[PDB]
Amino acid sequence: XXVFVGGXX
Amino acid sequence: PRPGHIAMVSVPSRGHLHPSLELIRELVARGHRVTYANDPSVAAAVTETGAELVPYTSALPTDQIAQMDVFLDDAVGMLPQLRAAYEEDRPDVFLYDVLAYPARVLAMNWGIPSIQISPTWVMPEKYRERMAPVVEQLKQDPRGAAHYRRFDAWLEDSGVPGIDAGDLVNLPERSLVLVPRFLQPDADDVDEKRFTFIGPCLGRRAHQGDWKRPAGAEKVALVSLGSHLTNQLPFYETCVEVFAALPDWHLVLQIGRHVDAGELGELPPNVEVHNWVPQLAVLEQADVFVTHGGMGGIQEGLFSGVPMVVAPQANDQPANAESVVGLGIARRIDIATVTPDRLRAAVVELASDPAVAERLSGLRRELRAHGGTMRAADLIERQLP
Repeated sequence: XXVFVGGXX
Repeated sequence: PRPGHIAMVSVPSRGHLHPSLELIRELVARGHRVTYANDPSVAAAVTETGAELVPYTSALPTDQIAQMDVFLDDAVGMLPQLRAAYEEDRPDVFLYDVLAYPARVLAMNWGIPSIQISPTWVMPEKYRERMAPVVEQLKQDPRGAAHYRRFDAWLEDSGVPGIDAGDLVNLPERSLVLVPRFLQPDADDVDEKRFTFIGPCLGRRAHQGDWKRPAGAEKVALVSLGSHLTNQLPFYETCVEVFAALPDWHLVLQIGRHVDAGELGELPPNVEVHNWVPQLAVLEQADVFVTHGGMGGIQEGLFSGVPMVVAPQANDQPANAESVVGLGIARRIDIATVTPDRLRAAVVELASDPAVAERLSGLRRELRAHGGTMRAADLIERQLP
């Protein structure tokens, strides 16, 4: 997700 | 065990193909029937593995919410294609890359076990809480709130309403993490009942040509920012500026397929420039390696025992830069603000430090000890009937 968002893409 | 049908699913994005090729090749070599679902654009890599290519059309190819919408589009498109391909040919187990999580939804529908294949470090159920403010702020945006609603609707429409959109994707039932534990941030919070640190899955040298150190060059440096968007000519000019005035050193500068524009007058005799190089061959003779810090390059540096100067940019890279620096085998720089003396100091100091060389030898022994291809294949076979 860009930076790794973890709670989604 | 008995033969059995193993289905691998991945995506055409470049960081999601190479990590598992040797694993798939090993499963094929063990006599199993392996099918590999991926976009036809990577049919060469899939078929070279020996698995049966199962083609599906990927939706993966300038905004953060838009990037999430592209991924959700790919998930919505992938699942019916996977369902159609495997409806009458259901596998004994589904193996899926992190971005191929619709295969898990399919596995849940059919009561088939699934195993995630992660090409980089995972986000433990403690990493996610630190990101909870970012997620909530995204949900305040109408675009973000619309995205998470569509995601939840896709889960409900696909027959998995009981699972959260985060847990699906980032909390797999079983996961093979293709990195060593020392490259996983916060390895403490990773439940190893669920995630197994395998390290890289290797299977003998890839060849691709041999590279011999030019006679008269005492030290060799490789500069390769191998994260697709290698569009930094000003940094490349700093690198030649550094290694020109750095005799006894030979620079191998890999600029990427997108450039080769405006080099020098034939370049200093120190520098040799390529659009692509046999990276493992050059690292065999390298004394330092300058990379973005992608997981592929870092593991290749570790395997070759080559110290690294890391210039993180993309989402994965900042943590990877921290890990190798924390291991005492790397120096971190910023391409925007790096100086010719600053870049040169990291290069010359890293290559000459004997303690750095000793730590690399230790990391090489630690690296192989995670089990690699054979352990990953053995764990997958435990899921077969």
